[PDB]
Amino acid sequence: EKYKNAEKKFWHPMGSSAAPHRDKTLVIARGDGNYITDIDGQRMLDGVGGLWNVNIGHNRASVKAAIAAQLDELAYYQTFDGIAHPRVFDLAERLTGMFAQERMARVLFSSGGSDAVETALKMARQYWIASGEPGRTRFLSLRNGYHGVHMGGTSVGGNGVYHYNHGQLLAGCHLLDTPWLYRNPWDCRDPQALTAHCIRQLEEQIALLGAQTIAALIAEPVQGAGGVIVPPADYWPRLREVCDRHGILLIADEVVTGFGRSGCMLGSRGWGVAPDILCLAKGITAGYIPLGATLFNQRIADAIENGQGFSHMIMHGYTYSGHPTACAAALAVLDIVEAEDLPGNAAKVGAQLLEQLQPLVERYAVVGEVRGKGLMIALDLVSDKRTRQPLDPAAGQPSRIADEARRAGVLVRPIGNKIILSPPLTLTRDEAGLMVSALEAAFARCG
Amino acid sequence: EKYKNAEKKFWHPMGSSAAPHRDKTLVIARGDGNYITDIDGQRMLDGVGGLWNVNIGHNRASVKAAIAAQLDELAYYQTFDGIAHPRVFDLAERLTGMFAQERMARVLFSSGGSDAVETALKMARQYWIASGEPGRTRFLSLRNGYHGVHMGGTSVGGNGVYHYNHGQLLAGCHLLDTPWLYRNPWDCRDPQALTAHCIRQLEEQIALLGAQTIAALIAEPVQGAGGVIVPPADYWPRLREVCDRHGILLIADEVVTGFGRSGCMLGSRGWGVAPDILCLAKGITAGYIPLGATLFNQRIADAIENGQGFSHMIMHGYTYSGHPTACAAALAVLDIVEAEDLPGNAAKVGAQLLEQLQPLVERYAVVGEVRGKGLMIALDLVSDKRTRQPLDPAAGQPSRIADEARRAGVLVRPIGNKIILSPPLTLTRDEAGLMVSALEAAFARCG
Amino acid sequence: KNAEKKFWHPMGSSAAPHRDKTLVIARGDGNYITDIDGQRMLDGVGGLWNVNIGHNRASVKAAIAAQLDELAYYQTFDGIAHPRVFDLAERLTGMFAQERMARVLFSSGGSDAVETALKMARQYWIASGEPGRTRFLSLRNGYHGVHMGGTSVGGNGVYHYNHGQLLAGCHLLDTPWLYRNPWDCRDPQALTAHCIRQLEEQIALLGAQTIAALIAEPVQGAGGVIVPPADYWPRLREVCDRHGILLIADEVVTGFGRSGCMLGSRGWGVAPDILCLAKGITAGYIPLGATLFNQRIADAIENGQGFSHMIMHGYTYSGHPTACAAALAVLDIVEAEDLPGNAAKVGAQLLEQLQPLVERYAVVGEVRGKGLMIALDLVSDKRTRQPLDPAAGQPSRIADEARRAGVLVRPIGNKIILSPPLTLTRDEAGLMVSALEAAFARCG
Amino acid sequence: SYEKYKNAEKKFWHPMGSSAAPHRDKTLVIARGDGNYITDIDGQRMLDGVGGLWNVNIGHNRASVKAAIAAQLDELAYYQTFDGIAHPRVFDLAERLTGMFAQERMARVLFSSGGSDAVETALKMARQYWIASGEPGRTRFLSLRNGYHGVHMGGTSVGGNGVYHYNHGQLLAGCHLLDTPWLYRNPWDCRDPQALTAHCIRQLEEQIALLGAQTIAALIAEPVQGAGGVIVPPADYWPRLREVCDRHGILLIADEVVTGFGRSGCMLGSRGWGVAPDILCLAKGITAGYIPLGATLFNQRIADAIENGQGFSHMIMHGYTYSGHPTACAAALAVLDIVEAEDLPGNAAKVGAQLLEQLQPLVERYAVVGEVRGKGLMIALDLVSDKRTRQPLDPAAGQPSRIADEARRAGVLVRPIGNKIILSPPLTLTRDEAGLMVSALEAAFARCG
Ligand SMILES: *Cc1c(COP(=O)(O)O)cnc(C)c1O
Ligand SMILES: *Cc1c(COP(=O)(O)O)cnc(C)c1O
Ligand SMILES: *Cc1c(COP(=O)(O)O)cnc(C)c1O
Ligand SMILES: *Cc1c(COP(=O)(O)O)cnc(C)c1O
Repeated sequence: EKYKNAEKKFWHPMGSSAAPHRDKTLVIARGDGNYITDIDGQRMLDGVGGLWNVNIGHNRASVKAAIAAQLDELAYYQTFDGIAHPRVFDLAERLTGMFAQERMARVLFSSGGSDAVETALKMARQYWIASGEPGRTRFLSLRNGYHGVHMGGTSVGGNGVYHYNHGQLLAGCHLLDTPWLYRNPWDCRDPQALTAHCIRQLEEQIALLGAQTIAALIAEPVQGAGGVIVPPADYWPRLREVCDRHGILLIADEVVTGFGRSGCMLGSRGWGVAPDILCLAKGITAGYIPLGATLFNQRIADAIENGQGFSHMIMHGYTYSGHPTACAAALAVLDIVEAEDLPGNAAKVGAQLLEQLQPLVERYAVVGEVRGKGLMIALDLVSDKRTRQPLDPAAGQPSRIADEARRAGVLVRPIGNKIILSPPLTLTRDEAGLMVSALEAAFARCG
Repeated sequence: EKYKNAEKKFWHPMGSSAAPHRDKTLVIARGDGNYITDIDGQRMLDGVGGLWNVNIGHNRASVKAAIAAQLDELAYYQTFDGIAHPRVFDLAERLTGMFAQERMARVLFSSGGSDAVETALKMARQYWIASGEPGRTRFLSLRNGYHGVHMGGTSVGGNGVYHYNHGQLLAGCHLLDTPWLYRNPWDCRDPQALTAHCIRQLEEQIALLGAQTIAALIAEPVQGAGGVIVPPADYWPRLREVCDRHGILLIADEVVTGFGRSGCMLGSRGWGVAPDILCLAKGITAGYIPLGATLFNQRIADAIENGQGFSHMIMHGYTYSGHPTACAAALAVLDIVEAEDLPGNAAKVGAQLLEQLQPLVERYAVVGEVRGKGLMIALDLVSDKRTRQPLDPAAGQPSRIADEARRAGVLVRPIGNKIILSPPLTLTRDEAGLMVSALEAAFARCG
Repeated sequence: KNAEKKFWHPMGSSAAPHRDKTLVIARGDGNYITDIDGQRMLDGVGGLWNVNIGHNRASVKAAIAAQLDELAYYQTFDGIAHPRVFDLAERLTGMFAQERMARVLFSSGGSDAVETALKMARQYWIASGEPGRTRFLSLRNGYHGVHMGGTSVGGNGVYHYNHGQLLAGCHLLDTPWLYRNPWDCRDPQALTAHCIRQLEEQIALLGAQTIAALIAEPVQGAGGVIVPPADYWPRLREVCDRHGILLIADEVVTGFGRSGCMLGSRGWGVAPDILCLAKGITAGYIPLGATLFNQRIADAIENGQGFSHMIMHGYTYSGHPTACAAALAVLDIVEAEDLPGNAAKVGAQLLEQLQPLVERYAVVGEVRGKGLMIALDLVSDKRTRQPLDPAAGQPSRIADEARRAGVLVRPIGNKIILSPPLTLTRDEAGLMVSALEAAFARCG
Repeated sequence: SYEKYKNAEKKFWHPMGSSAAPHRDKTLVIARGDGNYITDIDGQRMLDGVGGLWNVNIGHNRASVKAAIAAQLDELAYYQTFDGIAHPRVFDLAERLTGMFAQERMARVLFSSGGSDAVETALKMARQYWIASGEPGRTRFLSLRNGYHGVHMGGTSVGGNGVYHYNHGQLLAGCHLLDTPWLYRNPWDCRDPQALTAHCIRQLEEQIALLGAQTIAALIAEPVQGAGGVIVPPADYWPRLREVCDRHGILLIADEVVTGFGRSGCMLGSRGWGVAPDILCLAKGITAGYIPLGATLFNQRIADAIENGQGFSHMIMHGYTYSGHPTACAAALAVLDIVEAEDLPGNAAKVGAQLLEQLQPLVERYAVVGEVRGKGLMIALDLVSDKRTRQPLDPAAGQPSRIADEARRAGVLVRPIGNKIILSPPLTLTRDEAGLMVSALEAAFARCG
């Protein structure tokens, strides 16, 4: 109506602010189920699921009803020292129940994934102080890992584009190579050998720093924004092994994988591993209300709550920690996740979608490989297949392919040289077929 | 009603996690207007306004309706590179218009005040890189300043309790003394002389660090969680001037003071000052939906959007940046702020409340002074009025006084040695009188 | 010497044409130095606060030659040593038994000695089971060398501007400088109270459990000869103890008598936990530095658990035999000739004899000192104490004219610094007063 | 007599050793040195197989150097070199060094008293170079695993061996470590020099891309890594280091504290690989240990930028009281005369090759000797528990020290660092002395291997 031509007074995250690029906009006006409609009336399948978070689809009546009911009762009250409200009790019980297998004991709520990560990092340090080991302060993380954009989360991030414009951040953060078969420093194409390489490097890094100086390691069970990097099956079991050997806390960044996208209620659980700390957001409310959560296992909960002196004071949290309306939405969302077995649907429909996309590798030289697990999938676009040289996004080919997919009726997300598929976990087989058709059309014209 | 006895599976921010303290809970079930009700049916005036944020009162029909309407249209969609939706256009236009006097040009939305600060700090760094001065990296802030609990915000915080349990954070953050008449290093009780002292210290710190290494200074127009410290009237003008003398960006943390609590739509505007960056949250949605906002003036917008190479890429933001439902709530909330002149009501009723509390200084030895501006007020409790020695919060006397106020029907917040009053800005004179009576009863019993 | 200069002068502009000029010193004897043209001047700066016994002492030269004949150098790393390092370590721990000094870690200069103090301070807390103790406190205008650690805790900006971000967790306090301080307080006891309260507030802000050490000069040298109130160091010691913080006394300048006592800290009646020594320890004849640790620190590390008892810090030239032999001879002279006492007596005479300059010349704001470290603080306005700007060059012009009058003095910022050998006689003190009177008469 | 030094209480600490009792009670007390032999307080003589600490490169007790020292003490033992003041010897030595390193276009020297100083000076002045150049964002440092660069906080921050870090907490931020091109132990298990180089260079490129070249000030490396275990890089590694640095404008700092002045067979290790760095760090052999001296040299590129720096950026506010020490400079001039007159770089190359060849049979004869590597007269015996797993001996079990102890009784003092026995004798070593080192080591492994 007026959004096509007006000057833009906000900035898009993860994009150029330069004109004329900044003048261009795709304005989404409504969402229903797994389809979204722009201001011109053009409808498209939500192949990006909002931002890997609208996992139950748009406009679920039961979630809207839960929100409205809580607004009528208590939209907001704080949860600071000694004060709380029913919904934060309800959700904390629910989450610790859902993750009893991992022995999760306490939750610290927030409003997003960057919050949940920042919380894990800060509280990991407090765990060690409360335990009498204040020298345990350094953090380990993986190349291509993405953990939000707070200064702590950014410090442990493994992609340079998020660093270049912000100077020196947290010291004592150390990066390990990721077990990425398609691109790794050893050109190692054997998953088991690659795991062995990464674990040896990890041990050598720990030996170099001294285990007694390392607080925690943080990693995504499947690395999302870094390019949907699916680790070898034995990597996470060995991550847990190394952490146990040296007492280091294992932080699973489950912001994307939490609540079913990779085929299991937790990505780490999918690999047969129990972390010490869980970071959750995105799918926890399916995007309806901002919410994040950091969960701590009994080991951590007991140490902090029994800390001497000031070490048991938890001087960290947010005005909106435990927001009643966000909690009410999460409770309704999680009911749907479990009721409709969306982790199982993601595993099944995701496996089909991955298989049906493999012909693209054959047919188009620019498609280096297609990888995924559940309903997170990446098309890794390269200029030639020997060195795996990524296309440069500034040349615009990934965006043009995406544009053509949108014209074919499916919205997908280009991140760097990769096309990311992360649709709602309610995706059906027919809708998966529509995604394949739109993508084949896009590469046919712009590949 | 298992909320009374069940094990608590969440942690309270800003409180002891040790048993038996953590077993105690005040469970708030409902809220309407300026009153809240616990699970036992006990009503109390919300003297803390949630957490300085329920500024229009609880349970406003028009805000609830705006939320429901947006949920029916589009609960959520992203705003990353090239994608947006109607509501974020609407609110960005609204905010830049409200703050046209301050030449605000661009908004980067988030979900809270800690986000808004963290965004300010990171984008301040990027401004200087885009401007060709990547040596500009250090941050200045004030003792007793509070700027959230992300690692960046924590690094510039001016109260030790938020640092003790989390190790070394951001380097290059330097604290200045706050122009606090009641407690300052000069024992200076003249506002004009105190300002001069602080400005001299600031100049000396800049000279020591080198202006060319300093990115920005961040400050609250009235310091909230630090104890409602109202600066001399001429401090913020001089603060603005020294920053400009050296090109340093002035970040106004308006998370509490933004939208009227101190008597003006902006605290900085109330002092006659235009910052380069504004941080907003809390009152922006009156707590109904999590939302934060960081606003940048034309100076900053022009530099970044014209930056060379990668410096115009804004690789910072959050999944819920620009959340449609949060934006819809904000639009409805701001209509009420402006329609009902809540900044004006805060100025008038707050001044009344402040004068009505002064007799407490007379009557009770523990009350060192009572200060405030608008509807943020602090009772500064001391063991000795000559040295102004603060009571120890861990000894519990502030909490015991607060407990008695609750029994009298008014919930107030002890932060350290101070009792904080921060009720909704719709507070009436009658309700202010009720607050005075409850506090008189509390000190009579526990003072 | 009209050739291109292939070395850089520390603490100066490297730009041409400034860099083309040089005062080339060829000879030194007693308290005088002579350039290549025979231009002769009293060494009013004592080299760099270090030629404390004068130039060309036969007994020191002989001690050096004797050690060169026996063993010029051998290492002292794990399990290996040599006679001289035994001798000097015994000598120093004996001289500083009052302070309960137990172990020495030698080096080659003051920056080394500071850097060693900082690193070993960190190790003390790790060995003690408090590895969260990492932050360092220091004073504005403090100078602690130019290694990255020493620079990080320095309190003068000119040493930071060109080197970017260094060590994190270093926090500066205001210095108890009577002539210029944030309280405009010229009363020793009141200024002390102001500074101590500030110190307490910063510790509360950081948390004692995160702070490794505080480092300070008993008299701040390069910062402008700032003599603290008499009760400052006692209360400094007490606040540090209140919180367990290690007190590092940077005695690189004050060590071995310049301020009137064998240690500046001892002169204030204080025992630090760590001593940093250099400059005067060898009177400049051979590079040497020393860091001494009290029984508290030595015992904790030697009983440390795990790896905390491994001292993986030190220098190839730690314990250098020839440097140690030189120090033993130098220290013999310090004690034999009671040079701390001479610095006290003659320094007081010089200080009193300079006071008329304050009255006589508007540019001389004040003259302060203790022993034989003295500063003339030059100002454009005595009401505000506005310092002259050195970039306008008046301090250098005054210094130049002092040189023509036969005395070399050092302009640092707006201050003229006097730090001559501790063998200074009453006549030579008078010569310094005279040369300065001549300089201000023309260039003041 | 030296009797009073036996059993006497030690009031000093040994660097790089346990301070715990009873270990600290043991001491080998050296009483005198002559040529390449040292004598302990019991009268036992041994070849100085460690050359002091890779620094007594011309031998002990050189009359001409002692005379040069005594002569300068009589003339001017010390005077400062700060702003506008200097003395003849610092002119002499600066000219000498810039002349010796004209091939590398070295233009300015900033003197100090040791290798840690020289590294620290390089790091700080690298920072100043970029600020003077208008690029104050260039602040990060790159270095190699197993690299050793002294023990100041800067040098320690870029060090690549954990034992020097464990006890000192967090130091300089923005320091990043790369794997070293170490044939015997590397993440690729690659024993092919060209292939290992390619692996390391690609890792370096990836690290630069991740950080952003515009944030990186300098890379520092040893032409042969000394204390890390005498790791001789592939021949094409340093040429490719220079390439990558040039690709991104990064300053190349050659830590020549050990290799400077001939130990690896060339007056500079970097020159030995055919490379010109931007900054040279020198110490140890520059005075052969007679007087502490270090030097950091800067090429014309750096010198011009700083001397033309705008605002305050041309002020060099870094240096040491003993920078340019007249007596140290006089000693250096006499030492360097000997280095060139006796062609000690050539002797190190020739005798070093002989010694290295003669030691290879030990690999076959003794299971604990994993390999013997070296270049010139820096050589390491890399001790392992068995050649199948290549597991390094753990020094805390004490076998490397026991082997060293046996070598000492056989008449040669050698250095155990971790699992490695280091040989670094004076560069005046003769063929007979090389043979003595082989025999003493043969005896040591026969008894304790
Ligand atoms: C998206 C994401 C985050 C950040 O979540 P926000 O809500 O955008 O702050 C953190 N970690 C991972 C793995 C993510 O995908
Ligand atoms: C409350 C507050 C914040 C943090 O806001 P959150 O929503 O709790 O993250 C930041 N700055 C100030 C001045 C605040 O009062
Ligand atoms: C001169 C000085 C130093 C540095 O000594 P150098 O030998 O120049 O490295 C350190 N601290 C103080 C107080 C000094 O005066
Ligand atoms: C020995 C060494 C140093 C340190 O030299 P010192 O004189 O001990 O300070 C620095 N770098 C390297 C490569 C060294 O071998």
